[PDB]
Amino acid sequence: MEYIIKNGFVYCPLNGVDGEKMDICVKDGKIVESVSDSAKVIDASGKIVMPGGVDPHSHIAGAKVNVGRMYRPEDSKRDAEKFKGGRAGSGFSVPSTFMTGYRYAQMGYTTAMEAAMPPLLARHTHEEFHDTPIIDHAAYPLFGNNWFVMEYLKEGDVDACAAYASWLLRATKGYTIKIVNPAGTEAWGWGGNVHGIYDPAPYFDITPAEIIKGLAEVNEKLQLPHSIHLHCNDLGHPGNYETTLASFDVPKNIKPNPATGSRDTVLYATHVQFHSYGGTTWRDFVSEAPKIADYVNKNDHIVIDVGQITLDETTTMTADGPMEYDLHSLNGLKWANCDVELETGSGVVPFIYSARAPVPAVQWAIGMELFLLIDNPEKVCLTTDSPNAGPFTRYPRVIAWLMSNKYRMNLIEGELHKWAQRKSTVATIDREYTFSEIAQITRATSAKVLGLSDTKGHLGVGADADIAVYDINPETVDPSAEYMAIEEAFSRAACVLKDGEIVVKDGEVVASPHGRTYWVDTQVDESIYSEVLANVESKFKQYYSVNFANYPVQDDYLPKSAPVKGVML
Amino acid sequence: MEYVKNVVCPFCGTLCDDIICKVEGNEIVGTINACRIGHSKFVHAEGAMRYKKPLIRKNGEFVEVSYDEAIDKAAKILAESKRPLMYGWSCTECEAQAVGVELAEEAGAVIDNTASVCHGPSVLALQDVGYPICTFGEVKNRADVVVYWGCNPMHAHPRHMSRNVFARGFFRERGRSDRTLIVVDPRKTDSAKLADIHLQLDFDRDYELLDAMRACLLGHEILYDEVAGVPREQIEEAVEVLKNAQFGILFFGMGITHSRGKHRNIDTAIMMVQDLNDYAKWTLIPMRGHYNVTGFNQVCTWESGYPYCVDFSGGEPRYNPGETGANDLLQNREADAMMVIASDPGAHFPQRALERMAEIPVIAIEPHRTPTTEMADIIIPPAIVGMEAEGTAYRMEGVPIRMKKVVDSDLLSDREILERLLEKVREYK
Amino acid sequence: SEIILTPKEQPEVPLEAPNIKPDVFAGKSIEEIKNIQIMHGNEVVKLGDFFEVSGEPADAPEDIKIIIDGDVYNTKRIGQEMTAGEIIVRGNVNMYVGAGMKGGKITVEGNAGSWAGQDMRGGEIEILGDAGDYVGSSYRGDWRGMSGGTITVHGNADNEIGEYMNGGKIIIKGDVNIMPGIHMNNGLIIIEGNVVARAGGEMAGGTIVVKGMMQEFLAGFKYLGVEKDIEVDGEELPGAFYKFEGDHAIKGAKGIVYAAVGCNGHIAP
Amino acid sequence: AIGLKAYPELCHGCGNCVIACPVNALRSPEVAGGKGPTDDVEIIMIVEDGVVNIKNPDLCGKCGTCVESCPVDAIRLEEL
Amino acid sequence: KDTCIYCGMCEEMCPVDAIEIDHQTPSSASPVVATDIRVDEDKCVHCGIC
Amino acid sequence: VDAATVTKPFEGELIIDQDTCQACETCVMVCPCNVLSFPKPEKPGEKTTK
Amino acid sequence: MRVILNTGRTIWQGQAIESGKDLKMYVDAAAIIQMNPEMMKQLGIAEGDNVKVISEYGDVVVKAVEAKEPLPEGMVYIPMGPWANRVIRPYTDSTATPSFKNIPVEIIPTDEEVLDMPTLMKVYGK
Ligand SMILES: Nc1nc2c(c(=O)[nH]1)N[C@H]1C(S)=C(S)[C@@H](COP(=O)(O)OP(=O)(O)OC[C@H]3O[C@@H](n4cnc5c(=O)[nH]c(N)nc54)[C@H](O)[C@@H]3O)O[C@H]1N2
Ligand SMILES: Nc1nc2c(c(=O)[nH]1)N[C@H]1C(S)=C(S)[C@@H](COP(=O)(O)OP(=O)(O)OC[C@H]3O[C@@H](n4cnc5c(=O)[nH]c(N)nc54)[C@H](O)[C@@H]3O)O[C@H]1N2
Ligand code: SF4
Ligand code: SF4
Ligand code: SF4
Ligand code: SF4
Ligand code: SF4
Ligand code: SF4
Ligand SMILES: [K+]
Ligand SMILES: [Mg+2]
Ligand SMILES: [Mg+2]
Ligand SMILES: [Mg+2]
Ligand SMILES: [S]
Ligand SMILES: [W+6]
Ligand SMILES: [Zn+2]
Ligand SMILES: [Zn+2]
Repeated sequence: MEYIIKNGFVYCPLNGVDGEKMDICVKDGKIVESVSDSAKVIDASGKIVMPGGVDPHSHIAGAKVNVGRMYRPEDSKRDAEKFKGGRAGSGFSVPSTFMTGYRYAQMGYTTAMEAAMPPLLARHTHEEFHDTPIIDHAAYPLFGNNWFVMEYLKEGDVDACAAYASWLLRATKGYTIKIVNPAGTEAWGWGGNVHGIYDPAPYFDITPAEIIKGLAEVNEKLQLPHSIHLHCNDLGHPGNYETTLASFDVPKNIKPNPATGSRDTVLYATHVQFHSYGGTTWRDFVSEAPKIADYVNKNDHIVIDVGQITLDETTTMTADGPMEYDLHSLNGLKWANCDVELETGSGVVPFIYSARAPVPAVQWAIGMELFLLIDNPEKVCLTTDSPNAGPFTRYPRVIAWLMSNKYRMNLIEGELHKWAQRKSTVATIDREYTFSEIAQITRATSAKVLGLSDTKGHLGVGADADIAVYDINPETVDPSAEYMAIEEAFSRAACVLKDGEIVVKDGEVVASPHGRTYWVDTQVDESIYSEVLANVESKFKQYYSVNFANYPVQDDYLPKSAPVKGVML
Repeated sequence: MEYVKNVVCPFCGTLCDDIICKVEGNEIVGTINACRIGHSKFVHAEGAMRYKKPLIRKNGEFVEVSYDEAIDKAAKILAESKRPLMYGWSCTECEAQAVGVELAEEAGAVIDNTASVCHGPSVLALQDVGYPICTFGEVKNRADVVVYWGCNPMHAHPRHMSRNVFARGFFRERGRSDRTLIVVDPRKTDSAKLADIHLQLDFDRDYELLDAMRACLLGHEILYDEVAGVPREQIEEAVEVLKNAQFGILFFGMGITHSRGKHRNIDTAIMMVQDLNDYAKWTLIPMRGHYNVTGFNQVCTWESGYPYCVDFSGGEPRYNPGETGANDLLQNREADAMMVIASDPGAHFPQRALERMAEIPVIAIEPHRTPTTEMADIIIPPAIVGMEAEGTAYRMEGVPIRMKKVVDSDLLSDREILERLLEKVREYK
Repeated sequence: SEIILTPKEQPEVPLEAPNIKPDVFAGKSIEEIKNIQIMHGNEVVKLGDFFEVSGEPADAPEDIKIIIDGDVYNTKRIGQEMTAGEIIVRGNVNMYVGAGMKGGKITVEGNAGSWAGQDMRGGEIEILGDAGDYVGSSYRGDWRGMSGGTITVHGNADNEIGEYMNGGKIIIKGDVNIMPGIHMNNGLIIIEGNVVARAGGEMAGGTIVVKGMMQEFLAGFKYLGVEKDIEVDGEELPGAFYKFEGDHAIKGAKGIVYAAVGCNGHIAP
Repeated sequence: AIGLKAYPELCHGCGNCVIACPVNALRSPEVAGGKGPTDDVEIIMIVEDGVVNIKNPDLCGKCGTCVESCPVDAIRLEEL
Repeated sequence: KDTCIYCGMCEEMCPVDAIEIDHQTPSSASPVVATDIRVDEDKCVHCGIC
Repeated sequence: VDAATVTKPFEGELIIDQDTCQACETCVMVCPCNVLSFPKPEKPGEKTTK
Repeated sequence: MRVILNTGRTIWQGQAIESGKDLKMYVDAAAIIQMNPEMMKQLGIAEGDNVKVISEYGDVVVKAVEAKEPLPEGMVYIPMGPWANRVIRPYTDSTATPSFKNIPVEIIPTDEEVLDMPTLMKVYGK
């Protein structure tokens, strides 16, 4: 087909466009030089044109997500929907798969990544992906508590660990090396945890620091498009900012070597809000977000996403088993758990972030500090660790908060507990993000760090025709005083194109194509690879509960496979 | 005689994936490693009816038709119903189950699986209090206390103990000798015969017994000197065994889902397991029955948001076990048509439900002759999953394993039948 | 202002009619009331397809009195989330009568199905016959249940009445089966008849009074002694009661169970 | 002449005996771990066609472990 | 509990059964006839017989 | 109190191949002298002599 | 005699359902009632004798059989199937799950015959 988007104010930070009236030309799914004048014209006049949104960190497909769906029928009853032409669905904080895809598209998102996939449960993730419409996607296999990973790194055998990763990435059709509470979830297999990056789990005798550094070497030896994706030890603990700063330094002398894309950072640290806590207990608790922001500003090896508190009743779901039990022990609410043999753990607990409550008030402020005190938006991504800190449907509200210090002050001086002012600096910060900087943290930074900025996160020629048009006129609209207009216009996009096909018109879904599954294809020395694959199968016969032949994901589960090349022989 | 190894067994929720099939001339004639039940499903027993072709009853005698005519009659029934019930699902693969949900939306149906006569009570329990589980390999490699509460694995999950208890694991290299085995059952089952501790409690008193165990666990004296026929001192000793575990697993089954209290028996079992984790690592696993009952609940949940007893009558999905369950719609005479796929409610529902199935149109996607096919008005024989057709199944603790097609069949698969049926139901509206 | 709904033959496929409540009738003529949406299975139908309608309208819900002059044993959700006015049912009802109501009064002169007064916030429900399970309960998964209002069953009820209760008052003048007050956090339940078993199971707070016999009780309750002539939430009950605190399977539990001394001697330790 | 003896008509094919057997375990890591052998290995017995089936009785040391792991007396050590 | 040789005479002679001993059959891995001894000071009436 | 004295008929040595042992417990049950046993790990994740 | 009826799985009923509900194998394995030897004495029956089972919810005829898995006093066991589901409690207590286990029933000897599978289903007047 052919499309041309006319007279829209274009915001594309990867190509230096900062709200310039400019036409975008689309053909057969790509953005092109121009088109014949029989092209269908989309009048974006008086409206903002951005690339399709790219979510680097969401919990949307797989076992832990579906437990949250299953064991919260009351979350479904709060928010059940059925619109003509669409599938039925429900779930306010943990939406069903069709609903998940619909709601990402409505707010202009075309690509979102599943953040924590247990390898033995990979078929489950991909099956939900198939029932997730529109968005392209990928899943992050978990490595930070894997028995092969711990055994190989403790043997000093980084090369063998790299071959195992190559096999696992291919066998699970995964995309990044995700690290969640290294060693601590293995320790939770006995009802324990680790504390700090120098505290090993039982038997395996390898510290979190060694896991982080070993896995960052693997990542770059395999030339993966993304970096290691790190969820630090000691999540949610007063005084954990010291653990977090030490975790950031572990791999910073390793040089990034991606074979595909333009990633120039070796560490991606996710939902850093939960890792920026000062004090020693909940009673002397304070925000240490300025120290974290200062580190991010002064260092050029790291990208972060925030994990902003939306101040809702939501659901927590992480591969951080012991943390979730600790949460259940605090609020008393229903607790799910799943220790996965040889691989990982997980847990699910509802949680209510009331603005009137002191700690959630500070936590809200900590995320705002991280957004506003980090000077260069090229290092930060907008997230809520969906749904841990809030559902992704709240991203437009986070945007509005960042573009309007009046919106923030309304909350701070009204509902917000006074600890937001007493234990944080959010109230002294009057910075407001610009439409360009918003575009940067919702599309460009994530696309680049993920290694997909060739085709995603930008409107330049050669990209995929993933386009969003929002009904905002930047020459007319005041984002500071009209913050509610911003939130609503970013929640219901005027028009969204997915690979050159219109899928949303005026906030409503009009087409549901299946998206692509990106995964990482890597090649490793045949001799090493054979040696590892012999040891792996031998361990399956002894210790796994399934036969080796049945473990890898069959091609039936990737109807629309999109391999991305890492290292090649 | 081709040997097919690494076959996944399509019977029980243990979902053994190490079956070896003896294939002699596009037919399965024997197995290796499969238990006596598993072997029975893989192998045809002489004299048993296997439906070659579709059927429709006219005068109490069935008449052979084509797939198209039988699917057309079936789609006609569903499309003009005002409260159609689509029940079963647990013995077919997940793609067929997913078409079923889209069909249930189109038809405005109630879609429900066998959970509503099985671990549905466990589903209701876990929605209220949570779900602390692990996978089989963790039990195998870590567990030193194993508990079978109200289940009889020797008879219903025959290889479950050998795979999880006698098995030697990384931190349990002595196998059976490294594990304390507890069975809780009013009967001296063949499972209880292997146990180190058999709590032969009074029937229908588990809830009372677990109330005493929980209260003793939290440091409270037990009011009565005998609970559920178990002496006070023996209850305190049992609780001490659980507190001293390095890794405990609680397997449980129909003894507490079917007995007095139902979902509240599971409720209180779950909360004890949760609270045990302040003293010892503890988890539970429900002994899911059919090899892919867990799969239907997975699929339904992720597509609609709810696991079973899902009503699409209003467009939005709505959920109320006790109203929108299969036995509720039949016993209250709400349903005016029943579609049965991969299940035998004729054999396995109570008489009050059977009384309603006799009054309404009944459609059966069934390969064999059952009590359900006796109550049926249309019969549609499919290809059997894990023998003649492939697709995903979910083990009892959520592990997805792809069933395998061992032999060829001229018959249609469940997924194919439903896809054509769906298309015709759309039409008839 | 009285508005009469006279049922035609009830269908085997039940009706759902949450729009039968003063809040919806207010401001509408008799004819507009006839065009009101109700569900008939997977079909939306008009109220007039199953009810004759007569009477005088009114602008305000406080002033409307709906009279269902017949048996609607197969009609669900009558009075759901009503806030004012009155409904009188001269016959039986199906499930969810008064579910989530905030005010007004509902009288069922016959029997009511399960989930009568589920998630009640305020108002009165009076059932002159029997009720099913889950009188005054919560919804699946939600740990926040009924928080106000009063329900009265003059006959018997069944299982899990008062499930996850968090306020309000339930009175059963007859007998109940098992597990009244399961997971109760707050409120008051009075059972003037008997209980088969599991009164107060896993309760964390609130008060349960049984004036008849509990056949079985629970080892997790501590015995506190005997109190005579007690008054709970404006309800006075003469005579002596055994007093129990629990359910101490739950952490921090403060629930109270009172059981008449006459019929429960076997329950004392 | 005490030796192994099966009663396949009493057997559930549950596999307890195959796994418990130290001879089987020594020879097959899969058996040792509670799995039926998939690799071709020569062990004392397996479950075949749904029932225990002695294959290499010459390897049996008549220790009685398998016997004590069966609750239905489907495998015994006795005079032959 | 170090000096204690677990003869069990206190446990027999306690008039109110306040002393409990965790008896066991020895093994080469646990070569002791008992693993613990305890006094329930809620029951003890301090007669000094033990 | 070193009150029991014993002398044995034979002198010798016991040798165990831990990796060949499959822990079927036969020898443990057979030993008339209680020499052999299956130690329990003191801590989760701790391994013992088979 | 008033007994408690428990129902559930047996390995033989499992083998029978996967061979065929139409085979005699299924009647022999699921149209039975397992009883303790001592209960059969007090009632004057032996293995193979047929038993009339009456409950509040229906009636059925099953063949008596000595239980190899011993039962507590006062309990009998009928394997899951259409014969067992003639007499167990249907009501779900608003959970959707019928009460399949532990149901008060009356048992008496009978010279009446055990109905096979197609014949038993005729009682529902299809
Ligand atoms: N009295 C009593 N009654 C009970 C129970 C009890 O304990 N006691 N338990 C209850 C429980 S827990 C359950 S789940 C039910 C049993 O639930 P059911 O589902 O009724 O059990 P089955 O008889 O195995 O039914 C499976 C049917 O599907 C057919 N089938 C096999 N493979 C396929 C396939 O690939 N495709 C299709 N379309 N069909 C296939 C089989 O031939 C068989 O007839 O019984 C319930 N009823
Ligand atoms: N042979 C065979 N195997 C099967 C099936 C089959 O039909 N046949 N179907 C499969 C299915 S669908 C399922 S759900 C599983 C079910 O497998 P199980 O959960 O083992 O089901 P049951 O054998 O019905 O009941 C188990 C035990 O509960 C005990 N019980 C009864 N009442 C009480 C009580 O009050 N308290 C306690 N603690 N125990 C009680 C019974 O004595 C019985 O031994 O089996 C699966 N496997
Ligand atoms: S256990 Fe269940 S699964 Fe494994 S074989 Fe026996 S029957 Fe098939
Ligand atoms: S023998 Fe006893 S144990 Fe070995 S299989 Fe047959 S039953 Fe299971
Ligand atoms: S006796 Fe000892 S050896 Fe012979 S089989 Fe049974 S177990 Fe293996
Ligand atoms: S203490 Fe009691 S047991 Fe220990 S030695 Fe003195 S007396 Fe014997
Ligand atoms: S003092 Fe008297 S009572 Fe207290 S323990 Fe010693 S003996 Fe028993
Ligand atoms: S246990 Fe004793 S007998 Fe059994 S194998 Fe090890 S050594 Fe041989
Ligand atoms: K067969
Ligand atoms: Mg949900
Ligand atoms: Mg683990
Ligand atoms: Mg609830
Ligand atoms: S099941
Ligand atoms: W089942
Ligand atoms: Zn995380
Ligand atoms: Zn995350």
